Parts: sequence; structure tokens; C-alpha cells
Amino acid sequence: DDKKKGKFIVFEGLDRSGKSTQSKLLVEYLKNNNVEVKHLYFPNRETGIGQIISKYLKMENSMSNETIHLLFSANRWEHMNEIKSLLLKGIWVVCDRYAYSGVAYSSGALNLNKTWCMNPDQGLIKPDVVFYLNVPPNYEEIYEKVETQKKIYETYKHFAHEDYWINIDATRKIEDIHNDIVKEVTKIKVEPEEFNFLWS
Ligand SMILES: Cc1cn([C@H]2C[C@H](O)[C@@H](CNC(=S)Nc3ccc(Cl)c(C(F)(F)F)c3)O2)c(=O)[nH]c1=O
Repeated sequence: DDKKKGKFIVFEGLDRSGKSTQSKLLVEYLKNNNVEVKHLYFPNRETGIGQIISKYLKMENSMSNETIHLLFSANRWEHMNEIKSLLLKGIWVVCDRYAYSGVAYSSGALNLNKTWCMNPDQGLIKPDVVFYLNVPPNYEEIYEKVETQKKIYETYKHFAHEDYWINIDATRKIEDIHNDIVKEVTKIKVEPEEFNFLWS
């Protein structure tokens, strides 16, 4: 009746870490293996909430640090019913960015308290695995600056030792990064299981 049957994979990483390259490669690989999979992205800029987030990111409005933080969290909550329904049926979800982005970006770029940042996402569906595309920032949107990216790299380390968190050296060839990811995916437990939730 109520078991999670599909698998839920999140990609995390700084901007231009290769997330969408790798997530598209993973989705293609799963589809070639007959697995039904939905590719989702956060923020979803299409929703009423996402359209405001979009203005914020393009600097078409300005918003206070707590206001935008909470909108990013509400934007995930408005997808929970749909993600749950997919996973309950056995459809997999590959998702570019999630609650980890919310915490790392707001604490890193906006200097918000980590616990305060985590609280609104408590209760979101927990993914089976997070692939963190690790690219030290050594080299249009509000967080674009290399100075801003360096602060976020540090804050992402908050999650580095959780057993769901898989560090991926994203400085390697694209094919080799993808092979690395496919390998970890084959380790995911096959059978249905109870849903788990952040930040358990
Ligand atoms: C899910 C989520 C995302 N973000 C930020 C992360 C990222 O800095 C920003 C960028 N998002 C998207 S969809 N695209 C994007 C495209 C180009 C460029 Cl240059 C950038 C950025 F400015 F970040 F570099 C971002 O959205 C957040 O700040 N909090 C969140 O919870």
C-alpha cells in the first residue's frame, strides 16, 4: 500500500559543476535500461512561487534573506505530493538540487544560521543517494560571482559525511564521472522500503 518502490537520486554541486550534464547522462542510462524515470530540477521557476524566485535570481526584484530562503523551501514542498506518487508507483526521480542547495546557498551566500536554514525542509522526502559534483571554484544570476561560490563550497561540507552523500570528483573526464555515478547507482538496494524524511 505505502512502500517507496522507485529510487530517488539527487545531484548537488556548485554552479557550473556539471550537474545537468551528469544528471541527463544518468536519466538516459536508466531509460536505456527500461527504468521509468522523471528528471526534476529545483527551483522549479514555473510555479507561482518559482516565478518570484526567478525574479530574485535575475535581480528583477530584491528580497530579504529569510523571505527568499523560505520561498526556495516552499518550492520543494509544493512537489512533495507528486514525488511521493511517482516513487510509490516505482518510477524513479533524478533531481538537480534539493534541500542541501537550500542550506549551503543561504548559509554561504546570505550568512543565515544553518539550523534555521534546515528547519523548513525538515519532513521533505529523503533521497536514496546524493551525488555531490565536487569542483573547487578556482577559475546573469545573483549568486554567479566566484567570491560567492567559494563561500558555498565551504558550507556544502556540512553534509560531506552523511552516508547518503557520495562525493564525486567532478574534475575528471565527463565519461569517467558518468561511469563513477553508474557504479554507485548499481549499489542501490533493489526492493521496496518505507519512505524516510529529512533530516533523519
Ligand atoms: C534549489 C536552490 C537553488 N538555489 C540557487 C543555486 C544557484 O546559485 C541558483 C542558480 N539556479 C539555476 S536554476 N540556474 C543558474 C544558471 C546560471 C547561473 Cl550563472 C547560476 C548562478 F548564478 F548560480 F551561477 C544559476 O539557484 C538556492 O539558492 N537555493 C535553493 O534551494
